[PDB]
Amino acid sequence: IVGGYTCGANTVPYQVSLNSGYHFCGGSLINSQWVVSAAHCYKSGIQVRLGEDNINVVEGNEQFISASKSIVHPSYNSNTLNNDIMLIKLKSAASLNSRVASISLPTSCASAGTQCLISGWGNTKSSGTSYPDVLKCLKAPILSDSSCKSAYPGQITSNMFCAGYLEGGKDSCQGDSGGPVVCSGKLQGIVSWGSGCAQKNKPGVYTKVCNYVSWIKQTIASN
Ligand SMILES: [Ca+2]
Repeated sequence: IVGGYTCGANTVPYQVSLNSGYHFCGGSLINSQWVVSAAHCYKSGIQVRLGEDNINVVEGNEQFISASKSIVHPSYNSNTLNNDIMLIKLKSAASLNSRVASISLPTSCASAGTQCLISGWGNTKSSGTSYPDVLKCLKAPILSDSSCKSAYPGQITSNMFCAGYLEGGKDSCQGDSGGPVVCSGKLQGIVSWGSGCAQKNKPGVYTKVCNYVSWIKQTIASN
């Protein structure tokens, strides 16, 4: 996250860190046994780390639970990042409390102008590299589909939305991938891609979670 703020320990209780010996992606806890992330975060040997603030220090609220199964969206295209969404099943259920909590799926798609909270442990610089140990937060609006298409001609599908600031300076970034975009207490987006980070006229592009609810629910019900 570039140009965000320190969230505060366990203020984003649905935020997960995906760990394969190191933090490589974010994710969202959507019930006691399932995590949603980006399909581009797929790898085998995932440990899900819940209740994290400082990902380098054991602070006492963590749950570390292995993934039993990963399910990449059947139509995920790694070239276009269309349908950039994956489900991860935990080997056992997370213990839910005020610091580890599921985020609701949306019943409606969020409109342009909706303010959202994006969170992650990604790079905090637009040029060069500085990875924070503690969770960073950013409040950002959803941009009009027309702004979004103007910024990224020929790359935005109906399964993507833009959020952020066309002036630049405030964005998600590498290592925020797979993390949440929450608007009015509902998971609306997954941190998917962008051209660099926090560049002028190049906002963040997010997987449009409202399009995937039936797929998420039917997948969870049978696995
Ligand atoms: Ca920790």
